[PDB]
Amino acid sequence: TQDFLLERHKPLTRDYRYKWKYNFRGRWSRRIGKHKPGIRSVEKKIRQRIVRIRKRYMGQRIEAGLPPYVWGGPWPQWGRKRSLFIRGEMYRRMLIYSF
Amino acid sequence: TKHNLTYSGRVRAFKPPSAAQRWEMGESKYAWRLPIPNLLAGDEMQLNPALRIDESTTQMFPDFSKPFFHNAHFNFSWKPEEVPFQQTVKLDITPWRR
Amino acid sequence: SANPYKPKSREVFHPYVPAPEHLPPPAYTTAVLKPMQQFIPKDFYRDMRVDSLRDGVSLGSDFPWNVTHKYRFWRRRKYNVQLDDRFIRLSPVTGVDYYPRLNVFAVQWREDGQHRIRWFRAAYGLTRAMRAAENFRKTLEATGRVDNWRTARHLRQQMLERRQQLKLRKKRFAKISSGQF
Amino acid sequence: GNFRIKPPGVRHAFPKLGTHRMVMFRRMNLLNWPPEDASPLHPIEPWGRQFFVFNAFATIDPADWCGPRGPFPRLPPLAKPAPDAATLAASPSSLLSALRETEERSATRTVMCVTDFAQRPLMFLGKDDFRALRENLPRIKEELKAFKERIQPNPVHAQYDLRRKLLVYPRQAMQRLKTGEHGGYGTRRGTIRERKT
Amino acid sequence: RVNYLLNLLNASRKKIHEQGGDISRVYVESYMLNIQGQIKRPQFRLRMVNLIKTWKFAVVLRFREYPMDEYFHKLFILKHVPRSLTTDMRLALAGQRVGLHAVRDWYPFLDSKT
Amino acid sequence: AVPKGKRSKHKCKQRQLIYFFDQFDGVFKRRRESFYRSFYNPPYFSKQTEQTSLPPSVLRPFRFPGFWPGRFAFKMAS
Amino acid sequence: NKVRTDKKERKRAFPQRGFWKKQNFLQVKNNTVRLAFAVQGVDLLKLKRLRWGEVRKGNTGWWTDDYR
Amino acid sequence: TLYWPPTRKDRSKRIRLPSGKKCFVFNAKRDQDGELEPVLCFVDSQDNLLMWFNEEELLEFEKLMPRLESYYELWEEKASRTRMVAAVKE
Amino acid sequence: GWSKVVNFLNKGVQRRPHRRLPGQPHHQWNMLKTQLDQLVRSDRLELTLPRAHELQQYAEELVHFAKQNTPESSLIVESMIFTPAARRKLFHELCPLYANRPFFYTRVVNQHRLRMRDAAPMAYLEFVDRPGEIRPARPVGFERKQAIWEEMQATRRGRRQWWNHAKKLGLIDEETGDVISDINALRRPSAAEWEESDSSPSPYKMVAAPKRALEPFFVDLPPPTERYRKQRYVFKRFDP
Amino acid sequence: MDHPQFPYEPHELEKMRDLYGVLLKWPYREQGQVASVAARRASLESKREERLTEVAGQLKVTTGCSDSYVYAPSEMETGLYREH
Repeated sequence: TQDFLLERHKPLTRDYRYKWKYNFRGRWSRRIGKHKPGIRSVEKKIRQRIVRIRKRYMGQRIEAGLPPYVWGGPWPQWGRKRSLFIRGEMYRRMLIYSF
Repeated sequence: TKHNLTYSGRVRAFKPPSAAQRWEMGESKYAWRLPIPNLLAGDEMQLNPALRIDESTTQMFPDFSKPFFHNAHFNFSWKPEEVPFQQTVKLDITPWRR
Repeated sequence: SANPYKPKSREVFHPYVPAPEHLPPPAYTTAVLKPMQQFIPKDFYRDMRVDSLRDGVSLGSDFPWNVTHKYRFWRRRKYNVQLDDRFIRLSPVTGVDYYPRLNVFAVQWREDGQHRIRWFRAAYGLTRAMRAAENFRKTLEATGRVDNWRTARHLRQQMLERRQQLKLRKKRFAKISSGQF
Repeated sequence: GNFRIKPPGVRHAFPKLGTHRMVMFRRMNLLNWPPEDASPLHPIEPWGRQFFVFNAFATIDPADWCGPRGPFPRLPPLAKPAPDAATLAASPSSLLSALRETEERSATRTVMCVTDFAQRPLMFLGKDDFRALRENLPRIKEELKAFKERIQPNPVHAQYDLRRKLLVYPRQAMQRLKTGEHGGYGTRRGTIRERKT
Repeated sequence: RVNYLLNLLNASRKKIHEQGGDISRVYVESYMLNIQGQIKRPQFRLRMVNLIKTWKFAVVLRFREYPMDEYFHKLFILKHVPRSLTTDMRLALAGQRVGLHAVRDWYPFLDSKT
Repeated sequence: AVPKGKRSKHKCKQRQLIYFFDQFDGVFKRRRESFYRSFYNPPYFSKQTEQTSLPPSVLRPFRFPGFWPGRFAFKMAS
Repeated sequence: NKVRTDKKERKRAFPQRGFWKKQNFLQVKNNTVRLAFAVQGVDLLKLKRLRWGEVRKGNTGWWTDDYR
Repeated sequence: TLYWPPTRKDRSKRIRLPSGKKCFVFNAKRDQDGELEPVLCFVDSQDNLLMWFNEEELLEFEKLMPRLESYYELWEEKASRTRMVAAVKE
Repeated sequence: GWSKVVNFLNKGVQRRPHRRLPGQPHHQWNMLKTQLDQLVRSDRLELTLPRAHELQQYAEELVHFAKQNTPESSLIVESMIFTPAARRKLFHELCPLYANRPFFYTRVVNQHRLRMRDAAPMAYLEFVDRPGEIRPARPVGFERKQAIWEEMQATRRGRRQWWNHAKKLGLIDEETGDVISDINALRRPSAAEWEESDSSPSPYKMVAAPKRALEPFFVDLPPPTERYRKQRYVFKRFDP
Repeated sequence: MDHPQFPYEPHELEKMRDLYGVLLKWPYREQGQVASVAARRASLESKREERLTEVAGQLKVTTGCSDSYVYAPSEMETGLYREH
């Protein structure tokens, strides 16, 4: 540890050229997204890029004709409403009315 | 170009369901297995729908015991019994209470 | 808002739907289902599978897929997948909520009768902000700054400063309780 | 992707939504590919490389080849020329067909084609190459196993953690929500109101 | 918008060549501008309505074919040589499209120093 | 702030000449020099104008026949 | 509108640096048209790209010229 | 030393197929992220890359191999019959 | 405007080491990386003169670090590049091609013409020593040694002018004091060649061709640059 | 495999931000190396505890030859929904 602190080292990659602290929205800048003025987070950026990669892979399998398999692990819940079951109940009522 | 194009500002073509897709006077999806249709077919027609599968569009059959999409090869609004029991998940709307 | 006009129960309701009161028995009830003597009328299954949904209890082992005919949702149905049960922005810690317009996690509590709220900006990270809010709430609970979660020790400790303030008030209004003025 | 040229009906009978839209927009460039007599394409996991077998067109003898020309040298096919203008005029064929007649080629060279997920060709193998690979298979598995052991995890994963532990890491402020006349004090208070009933 | 002037010049050169003038000794001696008008468009602003103008103009050019004596006195005696001609000479010499005698042949007109 | 009087024709002419010299020495001389230096290379051939343009060429014409000492054309073959 | 009764000419009295080209939407539409033609054996893009007086049968071009 | 062409010790003994093509095993920078992984590589008679197979890809290819032999046989018969047609039609 | 204001406002001003592209720094870095990937894939790009001058340094950095062949340099190149096609092209073609080139793998050529639409000066940025390059690349290594040896033997002026450098290069024979006779004696294996430690009648034998071996059969497919194509620009109609 | 699941754990967010150009080309990694997915898996396993050869799937054959099949009612008027 002391040897490291004594030695001068170099950046691992070139990713420091992003200069993320300058990825900002001004006070009077037009609202692009839901970002408040100041430095913008990168969580949404990373999520969207990963979505693009996953979509590319799945579409590639579709084109190739590989079996229609999916990742089985834990899918997070992104919504609160039980739309599936509420709509199912509505459909049940409509069918009863037709009968 | 035929009906593959709309000749107006319409972007998305709307077409009502076809007569064969309707139920009354529609095509039964299991009639190809019946005696009379096969008697009338002779050697002019083959009624098995497996013969009309487009090789460049359909995917390989998956294992039913593993995660897979319903839209690949079923093409109907019900769950085949050969697919194993599925888990019904009900949202936990008030986690703080427990 | 937690209105007094919302329903008590938060479940999904499936009411019992009665048929018009004067209709005779439906057609499919004329079927004879003895194995030795069978007669299955027209539209037997069509009528009976919809009549079975009437009571609102026997919704079907595959509900709502047994009444969802549109292929828009069947095209999206997956099999043999494991799904979560909790919306990602809900915390199990009481008093933690999310304000989306401000992009903050709020902790709301009561301390000495007053209603107090603190903000935790989520731009630094959703998980970080939510965990900071939960930690703040638990720290308040532990230190006894939440009334309903206080302990006997917290009540005893707070009673000392309560007594000091009450003695100050008594000295403030001494001249009235004595009979002078 | 082997459309049906001049098909029945008035609308495309194949899916055109989602990834299928771009699939068809890609396949419409190469109506002649894959070849008409080609075997069924068989894909493999995980990247969807495909194999199929077909008879290719014979080429001229290289000794007669005039040589390479242009950015993409190629051997001309061995093709029988189309009938001449005089012959076509004397024939009973219509002007449309007469104009549309082309050369005749010989599809007599059996070969296997390996393609990617999009049927783009990658490599062609004859029966002799296929059999040689099949014979050499067992040693290839041993070589794969041996070269697997040379794998070492990337060092950046540990280096990043070390630098995080030992170096200064600034964390700038974000989301400084601005106030109006009334300033901020770190906490908010809810008002008390008595019922007017 | 200089494409208009370029079209006029190209057409004039072609016309003179077709009529038999020596393009090599045709000079632009003078010009004349003649207004034709201006098309006006409304421009709506905070407190007033303005009118923005697009001009309409005509250009008359006077070309003159110098007699051979004047051409000689200009190019050879006064060394007032077209830069297009000098560039063509230099390109020919650089590309070796002419013989070595061309250097002394074109010395009176080649470069500023010569 | 606004002008207190109309600028005269004399001063407008002066401004015309001054702006001419400014634009000349700032833009036009440089552009002409670059244009004449570009002649030492084959003319640019835009691949987006293939449908209507001539085939690519390298030769640049000598445009003053009265100063050409060489041959102008080759005799017809047989 | 086509009858030029609107006030859309008012903005066009002021300069703008540029305008969106809607190339994604336009290319989707163009490729839909191309697919409709191609399912019947027509190379609309090739026809559009042909030079005046140029004849190219099948999917041929400069590369065919090079290798033939 | 360069990553490509792999040096002596960075690759196995090259198999020479009876068409001028060679195949060997080495660790290649995979297309997904460039991380090294052992692949069965393929080159032409002039030592230009054609493609490579991962271990899983190679195992699936081996699984499918016997069927491709039958395809070879059938299409060889088809090519022979086309040759016969050409001979009959001069 | 007025042209002399450029002089007036630049009196006493330094040139920026990096030309700044539009947008924020992350966008600028993404743009530079994307254009570097495209330059690798195409071997040459028609750009504006400033943009070529700006992207040249990143192209040089990419080649320099790709040649080193260490995990650290590999990660640097990975941080610089986006696409698998660019990665494959770089590592399998440019690195062997530049194995003996110490540095300076690219060039910028000023077209000396202004773009029609917006009067933007134009230039090319291209990797050196590739087929179709604007001008021929000079040799490096033993090839350079051979070129200098030939120049020395051509004339006495060449011998005098390369005499001292030839001593360091090893082209001078110490025994006789003259230039060596067999330049082939200085040949040594290069990294671009396949080390031979691994040490015709087939119906499908590959045929020799200048760039890639050719198959002895024909497949009706255009070249990859022509297989898939689309209209370069679909017209957007004016809405009056 | 697994890839990071939004919302990301702060360390994951922070590392991916610092190594955007390297770690986001192929974010797939073996099970257990992604904290976001591992935590969700563990929570689901705990909730489960609190609560308490590969062959292609095929639909069974629906055709026949015997008299029992040939002379059986077509049941087209009956409203059978599970057509197959």
